[PDB]
Amino acid sequence: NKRVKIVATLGPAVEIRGGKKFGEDGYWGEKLDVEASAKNIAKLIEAGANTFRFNFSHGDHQEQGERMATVKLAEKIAGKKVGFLLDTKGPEIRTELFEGEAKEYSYKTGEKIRVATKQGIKSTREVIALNVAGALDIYDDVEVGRQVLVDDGKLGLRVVAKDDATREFEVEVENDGIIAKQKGVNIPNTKIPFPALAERDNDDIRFGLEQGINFIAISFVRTAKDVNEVRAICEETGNGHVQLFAKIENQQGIDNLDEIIEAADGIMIARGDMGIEVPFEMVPVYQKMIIKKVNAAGKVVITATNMLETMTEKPRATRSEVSDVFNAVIDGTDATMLSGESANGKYPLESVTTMATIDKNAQALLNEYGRLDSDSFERNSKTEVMASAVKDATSSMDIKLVVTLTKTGHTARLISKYRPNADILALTFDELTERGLMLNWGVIPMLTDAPSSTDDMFEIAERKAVEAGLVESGDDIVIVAGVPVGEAVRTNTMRIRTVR
Amino acid sequence: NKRVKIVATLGPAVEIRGGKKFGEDGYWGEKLDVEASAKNIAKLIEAGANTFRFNFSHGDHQEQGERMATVKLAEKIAGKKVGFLLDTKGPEIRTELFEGEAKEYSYKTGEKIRVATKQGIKSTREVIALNVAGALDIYDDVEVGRQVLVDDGKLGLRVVAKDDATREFEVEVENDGIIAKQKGVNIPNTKIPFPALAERDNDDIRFGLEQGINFIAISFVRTAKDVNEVRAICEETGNGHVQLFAKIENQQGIDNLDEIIEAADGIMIARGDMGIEVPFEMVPVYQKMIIKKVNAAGKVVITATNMLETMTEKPRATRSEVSDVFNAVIDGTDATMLSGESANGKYPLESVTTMATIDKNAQALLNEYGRLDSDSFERNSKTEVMASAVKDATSSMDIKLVVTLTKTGHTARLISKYRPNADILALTFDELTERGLMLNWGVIPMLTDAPSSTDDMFEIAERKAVEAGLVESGDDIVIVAGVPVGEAVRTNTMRIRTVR
Amino acid sequence: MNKRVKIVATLGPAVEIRGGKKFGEDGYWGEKLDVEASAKNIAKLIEAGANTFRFNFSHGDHQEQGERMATVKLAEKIAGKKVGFLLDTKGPEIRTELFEGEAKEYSYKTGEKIRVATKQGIKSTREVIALNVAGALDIYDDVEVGRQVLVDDGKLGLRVVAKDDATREFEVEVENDGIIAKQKGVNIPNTKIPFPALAERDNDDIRFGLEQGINFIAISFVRTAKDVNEVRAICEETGNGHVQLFAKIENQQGIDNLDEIIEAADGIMIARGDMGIEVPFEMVPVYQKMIIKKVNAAGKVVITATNMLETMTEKPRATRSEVSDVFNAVIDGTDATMLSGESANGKYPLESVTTMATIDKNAQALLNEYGRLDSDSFERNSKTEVMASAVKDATSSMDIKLVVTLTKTGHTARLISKYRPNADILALTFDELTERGLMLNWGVIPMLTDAPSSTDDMFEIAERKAVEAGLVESGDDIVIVAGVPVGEAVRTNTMRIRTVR
Amino acid sequence: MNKRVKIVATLGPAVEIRGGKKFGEDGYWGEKLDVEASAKNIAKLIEAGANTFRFNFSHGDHQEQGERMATVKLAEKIAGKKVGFLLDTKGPEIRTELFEGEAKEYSYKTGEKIRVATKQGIKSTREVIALNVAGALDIYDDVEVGRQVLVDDGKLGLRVVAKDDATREFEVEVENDGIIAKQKGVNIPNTKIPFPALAERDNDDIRFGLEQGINFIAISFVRTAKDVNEVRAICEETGNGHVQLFAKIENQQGIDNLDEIIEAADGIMIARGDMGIEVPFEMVPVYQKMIIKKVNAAGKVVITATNMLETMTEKPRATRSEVSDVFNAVIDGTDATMLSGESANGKYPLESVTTMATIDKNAQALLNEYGRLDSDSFERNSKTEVMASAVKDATSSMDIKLVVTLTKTGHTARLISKYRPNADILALTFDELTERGLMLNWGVIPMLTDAPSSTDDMFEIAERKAVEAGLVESGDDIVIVAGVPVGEAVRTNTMRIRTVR
Ligand SMILES: O=P(O)(O)OC[C@H]1O[C@](O)(COP(=O)(O)O)[C@@H](O)[C@@H]1O
Ligand SMILES: O=C([O-])C(=O)[O-]
Ligand SMILES: O=C([O-])C(=O)[O-]
Ligand SMILES: O=C([O-])C(=O)[O-]
Ligand SMILES: O=C([O-])C(=O)[O-]
Ligand SMILES: [Mg+2]
Ligand SMILES: [Mg+2]
Repeated sequence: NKRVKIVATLGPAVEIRGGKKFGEDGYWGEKLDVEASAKNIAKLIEAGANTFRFNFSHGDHQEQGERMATVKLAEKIAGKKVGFLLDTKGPEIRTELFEGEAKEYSYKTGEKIRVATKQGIKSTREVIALNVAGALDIYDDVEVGRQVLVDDGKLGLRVVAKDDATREFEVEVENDGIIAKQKGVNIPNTKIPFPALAERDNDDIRFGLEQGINFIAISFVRTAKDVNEVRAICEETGNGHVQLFAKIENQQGIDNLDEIIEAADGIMIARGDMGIEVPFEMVPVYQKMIIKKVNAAGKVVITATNMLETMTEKPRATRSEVSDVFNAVIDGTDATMLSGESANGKYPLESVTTMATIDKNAQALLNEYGRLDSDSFERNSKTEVMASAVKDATSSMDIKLVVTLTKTGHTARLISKYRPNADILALTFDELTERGLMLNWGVIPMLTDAPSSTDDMFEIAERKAVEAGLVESGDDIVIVAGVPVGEAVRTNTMRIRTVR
Repeated sequence: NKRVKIVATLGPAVEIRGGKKFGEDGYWGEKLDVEASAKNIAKLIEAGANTFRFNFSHGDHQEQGERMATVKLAEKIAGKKVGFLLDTKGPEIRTELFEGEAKEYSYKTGEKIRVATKQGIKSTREVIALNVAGALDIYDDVEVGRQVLVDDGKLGLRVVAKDDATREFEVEVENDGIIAKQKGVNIPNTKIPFPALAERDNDDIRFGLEQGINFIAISFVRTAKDVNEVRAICEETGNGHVQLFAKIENQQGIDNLDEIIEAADGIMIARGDMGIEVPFEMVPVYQKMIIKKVNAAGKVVITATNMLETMTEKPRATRSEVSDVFNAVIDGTDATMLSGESANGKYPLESVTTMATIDKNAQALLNEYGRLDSDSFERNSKTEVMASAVKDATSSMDIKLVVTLTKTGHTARLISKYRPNADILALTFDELTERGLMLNWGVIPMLTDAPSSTDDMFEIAERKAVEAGLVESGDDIVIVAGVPVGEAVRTNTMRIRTVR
Repeated sequence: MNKRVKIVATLGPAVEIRGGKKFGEDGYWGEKLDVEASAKNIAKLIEAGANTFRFNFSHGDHQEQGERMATVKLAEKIAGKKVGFLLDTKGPEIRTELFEGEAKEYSYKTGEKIRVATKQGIKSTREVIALNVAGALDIYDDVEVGRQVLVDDGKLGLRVVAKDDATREFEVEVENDGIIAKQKGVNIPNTKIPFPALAERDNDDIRFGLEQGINFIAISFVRTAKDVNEVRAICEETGNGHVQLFAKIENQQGIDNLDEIIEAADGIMIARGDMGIEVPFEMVPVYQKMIIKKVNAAGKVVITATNMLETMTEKPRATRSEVSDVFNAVIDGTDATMLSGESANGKYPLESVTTMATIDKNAQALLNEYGRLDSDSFERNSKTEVMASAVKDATSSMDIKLVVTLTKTGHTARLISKYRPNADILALTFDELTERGLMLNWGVIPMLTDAPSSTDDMFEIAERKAVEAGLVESGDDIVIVAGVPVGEAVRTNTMRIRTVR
Repeated sequence: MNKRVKIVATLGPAVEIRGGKKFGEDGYWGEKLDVEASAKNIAKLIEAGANTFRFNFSHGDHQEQGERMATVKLAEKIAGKKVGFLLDTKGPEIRTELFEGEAKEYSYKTGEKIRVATKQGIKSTREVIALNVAGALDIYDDVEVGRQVLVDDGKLGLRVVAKDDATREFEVEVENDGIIAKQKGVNIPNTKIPFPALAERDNDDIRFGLEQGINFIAISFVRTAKDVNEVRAICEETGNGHVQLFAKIENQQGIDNLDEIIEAADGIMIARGDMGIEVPFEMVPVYQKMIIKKVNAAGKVVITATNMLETMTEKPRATRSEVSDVFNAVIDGTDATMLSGESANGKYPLESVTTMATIDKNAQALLNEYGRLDSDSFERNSKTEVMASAVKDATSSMDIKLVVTLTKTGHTARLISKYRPNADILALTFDELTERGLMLNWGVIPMLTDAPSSTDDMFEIAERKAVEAGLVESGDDIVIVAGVPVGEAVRTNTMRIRTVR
């Protein structure tokens, strides 16, 4: 069973529209064929995607809502639930549209063209327009000799001058390639004072909150305030169950990492922007340190971006991509992510299968090479003392499965944190807790009836483990619970049981 | 609470006879005053003696039986039970009696006198007679240039010749001192073929077995056969509950240590004879190795002899004696022993108090200096997996007490083996199991009613812990049990509970 | 900060100026090689931290290889820095043939139906791809219907759907969009092609490279120790016993025989391209970490190769997965990282070396916190190795700027580099072959000096050479090792802790 | 097998022949000292492995101490082996006075009622025990009814049951059977007697010992660093700056001030006799293990003292608890073990040294499995210490028979001994004071050689001296350290691994 969780970004790549697969003739012209689209998504779920990411940097509310509805059907086709993660636009910058029939342009090194700060206009081959977050004027934030990078740094522009008359940057193209709509723009070493939380994000979140989501990934978290602002909307709408993963993708994020970890439910290591906003060679340092610190706090860490990039276009990943996924698992990540690979490319299913195969192989080598060390943790509560004793039992003998009966998931989270040498079946009593545990390392969430004071929870643990196919006659399992139901304050009991 | 157990050898020193304390006028003339004697022994028990040793090398069956009866009353005065250990005479050699009014003689270096092998005779100042085990003739086992040592090596005799006409050794006294009745005699490097089990021992054991004992310490164990021979008598008389501690006190013992450990319930490190029979400087090597190997086998190790020797005559031990007791605890001994100190000297109570004080102080330093390492053990059974998880819980947080509900003591023994940072209250259901656990490190045995299938054993654990004074409101305890009673095959459950 | 992790850069047309024309400008191939301008490009890769150039004999002919090696010799004079020369053999491999009309390549679409010829000694057309099989073997009876023929490190899959006995051709379906170029690696998993012990082509390539002057041979598709021994025999026979053999592990037989291969070789190149097609792709990170640990424990060189900065063939910045792979290869314990297409065939060869150098330099500073190699586990099996252990201890006890070894053959420098001290290793040696021969050992800065006389102060020399190299300044503490005295010492026998004046 | 753990033996009458009479034969005291025959006895204790003799100034007068030191100087010439000379001061202590009629002692029974005088300058009778109080202090107002007066390391307890203001005498009850002898330690726990900073008696004893020629002073009852500094000032003032100070820790103030005492001293003597009465007896093993670890971490000497083989005062074999205590002191990390009554006052002084030597030699072979000291934890705070660490590493990497240090002051030998290498340390030094001054450092075999000239081969000398000492034979590997070259080197800067010819 795959212990490392997969976040798969959804998009047009899986969506059959009017009988036409993605990238064909008048595709964006046809309307979405829900049942067929849903069968594709079901196939991602069966292949090991544990959560779908809906990126609010691409698509009106209508595209998102319909995609979100397609997954709901997909869960019913697959007969398996997934988490629903919403990724915010956040304080970012993109490339608007081009005048005439143009979608892009060919540029050459030493070529001198223009970038506009004038918000809400159009792009010309000699005048690229910047769509900024909340239409801010960045003209007085950017100095000559700064770099404007387009399509995740795929194309660089050197600010060689500034025209006060038009509020335009004069830029010399540094290398050859593509300029595109809603295509990221980084201007590193730039103190643009974006809001603690833009309105468009406020709006996107409430929309997502009303559709039903489990997780919010908050782009460009700079300070705890950015997390707390989103917490506020979550508690206010009565969605206090929603978990916030701070996306660390700049120096301010890294500088305030400790305070961001405390306010958040987890960290998405957003290496795309991080490797432009900070020295690319420091990203692997920050990755390892962030995984260690988030695991130490009992929270969720997702490693993101370029993990199987090549499988956008090809059926097999490069040796560096297989290495990167493998090493994320060894570093101790709870989850690995696909973006364009699953959302936008020709092999989304294959991307998920491939990531699953790598993650499953790497998990077999965590004993030998794993970087996380649970022996170093302070056990700060009686539930955590029990998670430690569970890890000990799984080290002392061959344990097929750990079962926790968990009201809110707290026990499953502390067991996960300790990385036992076993899968963790988390028996919970509502769908929100079940979906909320789907990014925790090793945790297999399962809905069951809330136990009565006359029920045998150890018999329920065994029978639900047998039903789910996770154990058979003669297997040894560790079950934890709060006994007796409705007298116990917390998980207080551990039972070693041989399956009948 | 004292975790290191004390074996106190009983003898005349505590026994008021006819109103006369030990060593006074016509003392051995008066007859034993049981109730007063029993009040003295009760005082040893309250001071921390956990088991009384009855040494069958001194005293007819009548002396032993009456002493054993005095302890039974002592337990009732003290309101605390102790174990009853019988120490066999074994394949040894002693010094008979002297012709005329003599009890001893003064000798000088270079002096040439005689030793007799002729069994069952009398001693003269020029002719010391050897009382041998089962009256064997050792004349053809001992070569010229061998050493005959008397009173635990306190006095040495060099065999300078052999007189065939009388079967006597001609010996030159090596140093000045005491020759005495039933006073040990070692002849190291001597292959005397004593029986696998002498008749006198066979008889002593059956006598002890009929009085009611928990433990047999078998002097001069050479091979597993010596243990198995005693096992046979124990099973045959329906006393299969009795535990056998092999006394390792010669090279053959050390050579077959692994096979002796397997057949035995434990090892008494009998340093008195061991330090004459093997190089004295090797005894501390063998002590540490034997403690490690016996702990690894889940069995009991007692360290014996000269531990507080000086307190035979003085109210305060030497700095080397305090060091020796302290270091036995750090090495990982389950128990420390007094012989002459409690049996024969002027300060038996003070000897017990002193050993208790040292043992209690040393226990506080086992985390820092302790030699035993439970992390290195293979967990070879599900009860042992649980003993490991208990040790983990006691390492992760402050645990006042571990409670085991144990039918035969097996769970208490495996918890003890792991040396948790807590006292171990062992709730058992018969006196034989209760007394049988009294030499296991950290174990506080307590008799209670066998639980019914409708009882709450976690409530019974808490209430018996509160009754015994070991815990109060707010303390955290770890309780293990086989649940449910009469369905569980073994200890299968661990509960962390805060006392009400 | 000196870069301790070594870089192998593959050379090809990408650095080469032809008639004033840069790589992939029109008529480029029309023009003659501008040697001086090409040597000037190559000098920049030496300055950016390429320690050894790779000459892949799977591509081009003797004339192109020989001219390229001569251009590098000029580049060393322009840079004032020497580099190693590494020859990469074809091995028991399959490559695509040249095409008729010297077309370089063709694009194919999923579902396209084409043929693969088995007849040796012919050229490909777009519709009939011909194979150069090592030993000129006929593979027709070795490949069944249903086998996959993969082209260029598995970039393009071809499914065998039928066999024509008349022409001994395979009828194949293109499984994915991509390119068949000339001289591209061809894999056919789960076949047993009886390749010869040593191909005649390999015998000739190695002998031609030995003639030009090389320091290293990377032997492709090492299956057993006999593949290493066959090349060793040629190096010894031609009086090139100083040439080091790196076995390329890139199939299951190589993995199966790793122990005897490491014993017979001077090092291992982890050839991940072929390895990740010949074995399960997800096993390659397991084999990588394990090979680095075993080769370092044997006191030998390990090179991690292929796809390390792949995206930089076309773009000026690498992907996050690529920077991760380079950084993790350093943490794993690699002596060296390698560039293939990035430096041979790409738009950014200089920037590829500069980027790798930057990642390698950053990763070395985290070896204390994260490094996998554990020198405390090693048996010190000789007195030089005991001294290597003591040097490591001295660099752990205090801030040592530099270790200096006066080394005749490089043995002391290899044993110090094995222990991965927390310092640069200045290897003072007395001949250029030993000097170039150390350029892929972790942390080693090889430098030529005069063999010291029995009346020289080797400790004074060590300090002066270090100061002249700009490695140390007054107040720096250095550790120096030497066999003292010269002419009496059997080995490195002396360690001196010295403060620079 | 060389004994690495050092032995201090206290000398007294037990080795001394008087008019052909051995110790405790009649009229023994009647006769004059047979110097040659006494020196011959003492030579046997040197041969059995006593590295330093202790001269306890609490017992006897200057004349007896001076004669005894002269007898030892003769013993060294007879044995052909040098030993250290250690003076033990009285300190701020109480001792029983001499008795009238020069009776040596009296026996008392539990319940016997006697008196203790506070008036200074008088002799004891059996019924009125007089005290020699350091500083000739009047202690009458310092001791309340209910205090315990303990005699001879707590062997005999006296309960104070009343006070007679007329005579300023204590009325006391004997609590247990035993002996009050002349010049015996007296403890009175939970009193605060204002002893002087340095007693005039101590000033005179130290100055008399410095005149005879000593290497070490063990300062009794060190309370603070000022007690060490007061003695240091006298050693420096008299031109005896080479004399080493071992602070005796034997009360709670000493334990409280341990850090500043270790800083000020050259070493610690763990004086367990007084310590185990002035603090809870059951704390002494805790303080012992902790003092050994702190003194070894400071690069200094620790001596474990008192009751180590107590039973061998009267008997030829020690108890099992006594052999355990010696063995465990070695495992704890002690540089040295000590004999008091066993060697000074007993029937078996030679056998006591032989027995300790045997236990010490056996225990050193188990330091690898059980040793408490951990040199991996230490900061290497100087370049000599870095070299000491590297020597240890070399003795862990391979079988080293011997470490040889050419040491002017012994500093390199102390730093090597601190790291407890798995080898004997041959310290080649150029003066007898340095030589005797190293005789209590763990593992150090001090040996006098000629200061080497700037043209000598110090590595050839090291090997020859080692071979002449019979420590090594051809084929043995040795590690040698030196400051090279002589006259230029600021410190030990060179390590050589060398195979004996
Ligand atoms: O778990 P293990 O070591 O196999 O032991 C199982 C045995 O121990 C017992 O559980 C006894 O344990 P207790 O005496 O502590 O109750 C037996 O019933 C059982 O057969
Ligand atoms: O935002 C992201 O997902 C990134 O930059 O990786
Ligand atoms: O037999 C004993 O008890 C001994 O020798 O210690
Ligand atoms: O040959 C190579 O370098 C490979 O396959 O990676
Ligand atoms: O003074 C001493 O040596 C002691 O008290 O142990
Ligand atoms: Mg290859
Ligand atoms: Mg003292």
